[PDB]
Order: sequence, then C-alpha cells, then structure tokens
Amino acid sequence: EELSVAQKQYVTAHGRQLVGQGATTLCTMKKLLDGVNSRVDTFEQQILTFVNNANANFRKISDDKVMAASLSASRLQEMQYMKSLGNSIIKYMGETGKRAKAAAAAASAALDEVLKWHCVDRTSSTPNANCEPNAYKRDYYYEHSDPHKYSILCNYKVVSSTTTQTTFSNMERALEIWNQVKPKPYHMRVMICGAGAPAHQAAPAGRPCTVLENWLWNYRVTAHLIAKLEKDATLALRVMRYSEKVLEGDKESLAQHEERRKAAEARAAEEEAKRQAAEKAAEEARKALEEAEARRVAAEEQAEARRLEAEKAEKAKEAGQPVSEEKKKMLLEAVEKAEATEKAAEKQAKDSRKAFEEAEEERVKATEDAEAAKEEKKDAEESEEKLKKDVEKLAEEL
Repeated sequence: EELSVAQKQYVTAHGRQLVGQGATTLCTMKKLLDGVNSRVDTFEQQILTFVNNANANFRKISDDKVMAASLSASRLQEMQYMKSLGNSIIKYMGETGKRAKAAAAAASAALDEVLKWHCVDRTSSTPNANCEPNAYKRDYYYEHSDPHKYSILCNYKVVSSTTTQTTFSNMERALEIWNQVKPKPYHMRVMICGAGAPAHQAAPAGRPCTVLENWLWNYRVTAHLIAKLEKDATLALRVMRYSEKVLEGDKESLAQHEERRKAAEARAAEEEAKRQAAEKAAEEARKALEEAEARRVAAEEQAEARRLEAEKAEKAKEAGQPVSEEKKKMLLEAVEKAEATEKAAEKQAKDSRKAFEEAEEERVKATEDAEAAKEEKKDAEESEEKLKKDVEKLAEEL
C-alpha cells in the first residue's frame, strides 16, 4: 500500500464526493496563502523598527560615560547578548521572508490548478463525478456567470473572515479542517485516477477521485516560515523592551511607573472601545450582505421563472397553437418587471460586499491597534508591580 495522495488521485471511498464545505476550506487556504506577501512585508518592517530602536539605545548606553562605568560584569554580558540576539533576527530575516513568499506562490499556483480543473471533466465543458454541485456554486454574486463554470471561483465563495488572516494558528486549523472533510481514498484496491494508464490499476470512468495535494508541502513550509516570523517578531520586541529598561536608569519606583500605567489603561480602554465598536459594526455589515445575497437569489429565481413561462408560450406558438395577444404582452411585461428587480438586487448584493469588505478591514486595523495597547498596558503592569514588590519587601525585613 503506502498510498500517497500528494502526487496521485484515487477513487474516493464510499463514493465520497467533494462536498460544498470542502471547497470552502480549500478557498480559505487559498486566501490564507494570498495574504502571505502582505504579512511578510509588514512583518519585516515591524521587526526592523524594534531592532533599530533597541540598538539606538545601545548606542546611548555605551555613549553614556556614567552608565558604561556603573555597569556590572554580569549585566553587561547579557546586555551585549540581547543586543547580539536581536541582530541575529535581522541578519537571517531577509531570506526567511524571501523563502516564505516563494513557497506561498508555489502552493497558490498548485491550489489554483486544483480549484480550476478538479470538478471539470476534460474528456460547454461539463462536470465530472468528483464534486457536489455546491463545490462550484457562486455563493456570492458573479456577473459574467458562463465560459468558466464548474471551476471553484474562490473570491466568489468565501469573503475576508477572522480565519482568513494569514497567521500560523489560522493556517494550522485550516489544514486540519481540510483533512477533516476531504474526500478520502479507497484503501483496499489501489485505483489510480488520471489517464496516465497505470494499466493494472486504471480507474474506470465515472467514479469520484480524490484531490491532488502537491501544494501540501509548500503549504506547510509557508505556514512554518510565517510562524517563525511571528516568533521572531515577539523576540525582537523583548529586546527593545529590555533595552528601554536598561537605558532608563530605573527611576520613579512608582511616580512615573504608575503614571505610564495609569495612561496605559486609558489608551487600552479607548482602543478597546474603538475596537469593539468597529467589531460589532463589521457584524452588522455581515448580516447586510447575507440579507442582500438572499434577495439576489430570490430575484434571480423569480426572474428565471418568468422567462421560462414566456419561453413555454413561444414553444406553443411554434407548435401551431398560439397564446393571445394580452397573454403574450403579460409575459413580456412580467419578465421586464422581474428583470428590473433582478438587476437591482444583484447591484445591492454587489455593494453590500463592498460594505462588509471595507468594514472588515477596519476591524483588522482596530484589533491590531487594540493589541498594541494591550502590550503597553502589560509592560507597565509588569515594570510597576514587580518593582512594587521590591519596595514592599524592603519594609518587610524590619
């Protein structure tokens, strides 16, 4: 056995087709890989900002004639360890970001080939037996919908969600859900699909075949390098936080440490209120897009019904027995009335998506800023309270 679905397709066990949610999970991975270039580019700038601030502090602690001579033997060692540790980040960060963008593109290219041609029989291109109808259904509005049908158009299936942000955690769960719902091969008769003629084990026409996974290796590499950037980015901030506490002479046991903390709470609450306001409002736009898409389907159903009734009259007309003039006028007027509502509903669902996408992005920026406030609050909560334990313990030994 030792079956490998990475480079071969197999007849799915129990006739298991690719379900609707299976395409959904695939499209989230495609959207996860797309944001890698944006994620890496914004990561490098944030890591570089930290290691520049910290090293500038180290160009003041050395340049300070009082701080250098009052340093201890043991603290200078780790201080130059921390400075050298952060430089290690910047030095090897460039090829980490180069290898992550390229690995994402190799997976994105391979996934797009799967999304475009898995359900499409390649014997008006027709569907094969691999997919349920849901798998290639335009879930959101798509003008110009025929030439490429039965291909899974991802940016008309899934929109920017919480789980569509390029992070290791989000990428980790997406792969697990895909393995949860993927079509699973048959493990008792090795039945290789694809007309490469394995001869002894060629799969006969008309059975569901599993999804090829050549992107799978590049997906893991992409996610692992994203994980390294997040880990490296947090390590860089610790170097900067370390440098400030060493550059600062550790003054104002609680005078300025409570002052920073009292202010830290103010920004933390304000940004959280700013974050929670845009968070709730983004969910309002989410309802208004589903509320508008549901009407789009209702109008498109109603519009399709009137033109079939009108067509049935024409077939009767060619069949000798015609319908009256008023009946002929009624059907065309009903179609016009049903087409007007149809074309106005899809316009409404076209704009509602623009509303959510803009409102969703404002959620992201609000959450990112509200997380920067949370760190500063927890930096002041540590620098002050841990210091407060030393002043309290002074009075204790008495």
